[PDB]
Amino acid sequence: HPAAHGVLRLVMELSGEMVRKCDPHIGLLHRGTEKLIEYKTYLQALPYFDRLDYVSMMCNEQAYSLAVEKLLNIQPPPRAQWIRVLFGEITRLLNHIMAVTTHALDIGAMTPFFWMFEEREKMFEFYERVSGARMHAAYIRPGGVHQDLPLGLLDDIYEFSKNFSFRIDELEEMLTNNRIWRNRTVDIGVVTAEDALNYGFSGVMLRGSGIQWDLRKTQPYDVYDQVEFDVPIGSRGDCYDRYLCRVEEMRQSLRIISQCLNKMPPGEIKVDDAKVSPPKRAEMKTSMESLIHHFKLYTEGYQVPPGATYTAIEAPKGEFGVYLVSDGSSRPYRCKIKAPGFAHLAGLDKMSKGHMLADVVAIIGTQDIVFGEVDR
Amino acid sequence: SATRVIQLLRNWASGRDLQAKLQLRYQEISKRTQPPPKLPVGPSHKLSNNYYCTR
Amino acid sequence: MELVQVLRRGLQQVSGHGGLRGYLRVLFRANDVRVGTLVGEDKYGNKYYEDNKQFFGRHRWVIYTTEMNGRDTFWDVDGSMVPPEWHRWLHCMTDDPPTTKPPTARKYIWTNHKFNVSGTPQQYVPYSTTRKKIQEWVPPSTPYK
Amino acid sequence: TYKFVNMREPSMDMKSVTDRAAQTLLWTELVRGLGMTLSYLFREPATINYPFEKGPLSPRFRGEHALRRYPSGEERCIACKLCEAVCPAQAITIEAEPRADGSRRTTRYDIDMTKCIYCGFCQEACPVDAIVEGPNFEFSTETHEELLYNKEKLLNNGDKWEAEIAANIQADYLYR
Amino acid sequence: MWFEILPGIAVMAACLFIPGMATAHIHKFTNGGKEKRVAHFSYQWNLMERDRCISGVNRYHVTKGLENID
Amino acid sequence: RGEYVVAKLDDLVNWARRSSLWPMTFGLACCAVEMMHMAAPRYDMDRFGVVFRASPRQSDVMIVAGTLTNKMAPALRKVYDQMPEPRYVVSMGSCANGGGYYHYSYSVVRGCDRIVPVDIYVPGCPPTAEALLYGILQLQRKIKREKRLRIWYRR
Amino acid sequence: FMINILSLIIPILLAVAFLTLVERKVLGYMQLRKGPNVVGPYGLLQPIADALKLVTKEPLRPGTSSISMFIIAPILGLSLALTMWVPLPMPYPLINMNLGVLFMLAMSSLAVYSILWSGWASNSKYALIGALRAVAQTISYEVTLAIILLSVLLMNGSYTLSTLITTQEHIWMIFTSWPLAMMWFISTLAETNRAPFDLTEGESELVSGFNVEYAAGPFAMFFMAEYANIIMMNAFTAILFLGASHDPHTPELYTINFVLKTLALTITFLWIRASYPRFRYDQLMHLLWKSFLPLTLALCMWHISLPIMTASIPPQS
Amino acid sequence: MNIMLTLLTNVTLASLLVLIAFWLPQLNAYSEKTSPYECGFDPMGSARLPFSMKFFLVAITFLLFDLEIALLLPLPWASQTNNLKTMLTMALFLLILLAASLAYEWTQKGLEWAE
Ligand code: SF4
Ligand code: SF4
Ligand code: SF4
Repeated sequence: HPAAHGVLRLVMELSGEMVRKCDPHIGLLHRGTEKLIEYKTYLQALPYFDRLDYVSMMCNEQAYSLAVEKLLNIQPPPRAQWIRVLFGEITRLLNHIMAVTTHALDIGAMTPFFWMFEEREKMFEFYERVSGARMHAAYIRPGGVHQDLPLGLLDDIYEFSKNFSFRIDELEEMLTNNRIWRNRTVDIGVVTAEDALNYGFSGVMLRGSGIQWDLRKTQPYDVYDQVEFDVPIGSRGDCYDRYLCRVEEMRQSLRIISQCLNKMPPGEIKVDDAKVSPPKRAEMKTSMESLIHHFKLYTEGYQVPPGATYTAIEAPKGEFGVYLVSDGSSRPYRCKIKAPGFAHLAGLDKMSKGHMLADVVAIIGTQDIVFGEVDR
Repeated sequence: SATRVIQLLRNWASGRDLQAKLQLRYQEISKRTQPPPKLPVGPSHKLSNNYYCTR
Repeated sequence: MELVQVLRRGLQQVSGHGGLRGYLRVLFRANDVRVGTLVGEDKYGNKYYEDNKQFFGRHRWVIYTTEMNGRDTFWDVDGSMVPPEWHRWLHCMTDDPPTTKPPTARKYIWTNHKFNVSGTPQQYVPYSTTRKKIQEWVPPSTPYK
Repeated sequence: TYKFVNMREPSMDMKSVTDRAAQTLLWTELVRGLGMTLSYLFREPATINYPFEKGPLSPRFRGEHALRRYPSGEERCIACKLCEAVCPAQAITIEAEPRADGSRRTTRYDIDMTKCIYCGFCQEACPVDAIVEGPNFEFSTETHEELLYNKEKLLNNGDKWEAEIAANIQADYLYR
Repeated sequence: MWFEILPGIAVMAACLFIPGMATAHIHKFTNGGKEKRVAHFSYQWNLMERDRCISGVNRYHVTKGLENID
Repeated sequence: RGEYVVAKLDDLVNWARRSSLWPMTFGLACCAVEMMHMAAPRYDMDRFGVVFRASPRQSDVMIVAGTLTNKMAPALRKVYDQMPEPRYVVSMGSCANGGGYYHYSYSVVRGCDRIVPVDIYVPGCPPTAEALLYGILQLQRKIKREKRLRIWYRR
Repeated sequence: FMINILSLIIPILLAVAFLTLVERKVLGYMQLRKGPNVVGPYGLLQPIADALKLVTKEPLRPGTSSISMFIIAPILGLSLALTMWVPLPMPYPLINMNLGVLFMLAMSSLAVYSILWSGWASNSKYALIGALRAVAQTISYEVTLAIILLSVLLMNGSYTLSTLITTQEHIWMIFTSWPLAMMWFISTLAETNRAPFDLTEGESELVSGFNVEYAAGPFAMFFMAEYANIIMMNAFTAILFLGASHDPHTPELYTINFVLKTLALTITFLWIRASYPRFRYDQLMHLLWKSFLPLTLALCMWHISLPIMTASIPPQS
Repeated sequence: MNIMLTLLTNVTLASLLVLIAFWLPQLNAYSEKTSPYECGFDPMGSARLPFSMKFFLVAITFLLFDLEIALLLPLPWASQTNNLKTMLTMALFLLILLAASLAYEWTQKGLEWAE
């Protein structure tokens, strides 16, 4: 189905078109990601997280990177953290662009989809400029980013961020004031306060329900403490509130870009500890310690001390986290991925009750279910 | 980069000054012929007093 | 006044594109009538144009050649006739044509850039690049001893 | 700090209520989306003319692998197998042999793209910049056996794609 | 470049042209210049039979004026 | 000459075929979202003359984009067999080409070709929107290079 | 005589074909895309390319389908759309018809029956549901469409389509029944099954609605049928409200004016298709029975006493 | 018989289109292609089970209302009579009667989807 948002088997036991049961058979995409995680080293494990959810490229390994070096008792350089949060906010824009437009795609009108995918492609343009590829950067690594941004990249970021605020207003003009959008959306799918966090929901799902919680503010990570921004808090917990919070989060994301752009500090790009981060190419071809470390780092990987951690960041959907469990060797032992969609799709049965077959099409888009992440 | 008359039409149908800045990109971007960089050294690049046991 | 200005721009368009024959050639093959400065012309006949005044991503463009290595391509085309020196300029990986500064010429680089040979008999085939590992004991040539 | 998103009780004033009634009876906010959509129609489309026109790229782009060689002609690879040890999908298979002279490079260097991930890890793992992620995204084909290259074509790919990467690593050697 | 839209309309508008004047031209041709006479009531229909009968060639669309009578 | 006539009708058939082929709205993993990236106004799927239709009774070319799994396998073969002839299949990304990053995984079939015939293997992981848009072009060239009614004449 | 029939039928098919191009192209320009332009100049050859490829595509006959029922419906859909083009008051109508609108209304209701039958004839969920959403869609618009139709022509004098040109004459009819045209235009949107009211198709909700088992030629007759339906009923709303002047000595002067009136109005049908989300057929019968019906009575009462109000009873002849 | 000629031509022209779209464009069916569509998987097995309405109440009211509009179709001719006084009252009386029936159903629930 095009409204399936990818692949899943959603069996409805419905009379007329009132859905009585909506059992979401999941796993049609299943890759044993955590199992292949077990056999690869931490450096080889980085691209795995980049492919959990197809909406947030480096928001994921940001959680994975935070899992490793914080367990390693190592911190990234201050400049690197600013790059991470800047691109994490750009990544936050990446999901929200089709978290709302593809929502509108299944809802009906297709033009909003093509309005902002142009601007979404520009964020891909800087993505490919500063990283190796368009989507799967493998950029954010434990101990810091892979390499420095190209010269002139920030100026392009400034122009795009300058032009972007004039585009959420384009979507919001199209949809928010529209009665046709509103009627299909307002009061269609509601969660109360208690069942919201009882069902394990996170991010927009709680924020739309008025729950006063956001990971960036409550449990700041990286350099997010110094940045200043607002978190939109819903009042009804319905689809209209969540879409409105998603729109406002995009505007607040742009403000974070402005502060990040004007507060980029000088310094390096990765932790100076060469045992956790590869040394520079010039030193690797000249100095012994750089070469021997580069050889062993790119053949064994940094030895992570034994232990367990549950670092979780504010993913654009929810509280995407990883329960990294290290046995002390150069490869991880267990790594279970916390998927905000997993809880959101679990609650899909609770959301759809008395609504019709077109409304459940609205709900499975308001949680922004992605099936590489909801399924792992 | 179009006629003035339609620019009024687009500016009035959308009710906003789109001509100040547009979705498409133009020569305001940075040229892709950057001079060679001079990437900095790290804090631990000190030539002395850099024993690993202290960091 | 601006209305007839764009009308003469079209009248300039047909005139500048080699009269009627060239305009109908590019309209039906190049799918576009825009006119740009002749930035360069490689050895394969591929005609290249540059228009810095247009919006980004439509500044540098290519009119493909009608012949390449006996693979007549006047009508059909693909994104692989571009030679390596110019392929970076087309994708604006750089703001320099190879004409301004040619790449460092060395012995081993190809003299004739090729395209996807898939489907054609020149297509690649996987094969073992290693020698035999366990050679068998050769039977004796002599008859029964 | 937080910003409340959705509550604004509408004024029940005669002027304000007839605004909502006029908005309801006479579709006004409804035609607002209709009207702006007209304004966006007159915008010239942002479509490139493929393959006559190709999208913007950057020097640090990951494409098809291409084994390069020294200016003298000797291929850079020295069979350290670091690319094989790092390759997150084990797309590299390496065998080595000291043949006669200063040219023991590979018995076998097979890169398996349909297994490969295009992470580029092999490129910066190489101590001699032998294996690189080329700038050519355009290497599609019709047969599955095509999508894997042998060691020879990696050399041919590095031979055929030589000017682009030589300039690309020239511009990017300080960044990495 | 919405002026590329107009070629779609140009043929389409011309495509909508054909059944318009043709339905007038064939009516003009089959009725000899004068337009197709319509008969929504008995009086009009009873007329066409009288015009068909009086003409003497069994055509309603050929009319004899004052020269017919003497 | 009969061969001249059959060639002319041959030219009519493939030109309509390659101009008006309709990719399936089918998407599985990372490749699918980049597939709709080029459908965005930057690269304009539709300007090449194609439109997205949903059901098998609707489309021309299957566009397999994403990881193929054991559980996904029965439906993909069912939906592919459900497409009326002529029908073509292109294989997005390393994962669908064969195995991919999860080639060794227990829950991934090593190759969409192991399940469905494939015309073109478009590489990249994810393939850039440029690369696969050529893959459609290569299929247009491949559709051009046929002799369906011509081989019938000499059959 | 038959030469007039072919000149009435054949141009519509080409006009319908070129509607697919503009459908895919003005939408794209209205969507930052460039639309089909690779096939011939500016894509004008694409409608041809669609036609042969669809015809040469394999027809499909699902195993659980009723064969005779599967074939009669596509015939009914295309034939009614084509025969819908005979009675319009285009300067010289093919058939003068005392009950012009009743002929218009009767088979417009029969048109949905082809839409209706194909759903179950294909024998699956995704078409049975789409067929039943066609029931509710025509539950809504039909109960009111006759009321708007009666109201607008009650000032005309009779049901004859030809008298519309005489009735309008000096000024546009919309100037006298603008809230009726508000009623009429988007209710035609609700019968043509276009974007805001295309629940019978339902792209996102149920794959394709009453089209899922249809392939190749049956669609080609179905695609042309609903494209012919929108243009014809738009030409109906063109004369109903925007009728131009007609000089008997120069009938071609009416054609050029009428064609643009039904063409610019058509651009609207493509205009709403881009900008508006989808009505759920719940609110579709809800809206057309909650606000639409009570309102359309009021102007119907307004439009009957008002000819008696000002002694402006139109003549029947 | 002019309407018959165009009706005959119209249904004929439709029949040629289905005729050459069923024989000319090849034929190859191997069962699973011929099978019904269930978004990729195999249906539960039916398409014939009662698909009970949830709006059955409004369906019958449509019959009453679509019937009663046929009572006021003669309105354009009913205006041109010598007795527009009783014509005005009677024709008005019908519209209030439909209005009352719609109002009656509206108040006692009705139009809203029965659950
Ligand atoms: S990008 Fe390089 S290292 Fe990574 S899988 Fe591909 S070939 Fe191996
Ligand atoms: S390509 Fe580089 S990393 Fe790989 S074996 Fe050769 S020298 Fe070592
Ligand atoms: S090939 Fe890469 S982008 Fe495509 S589905 Fe597999 S992991 Fe995702």
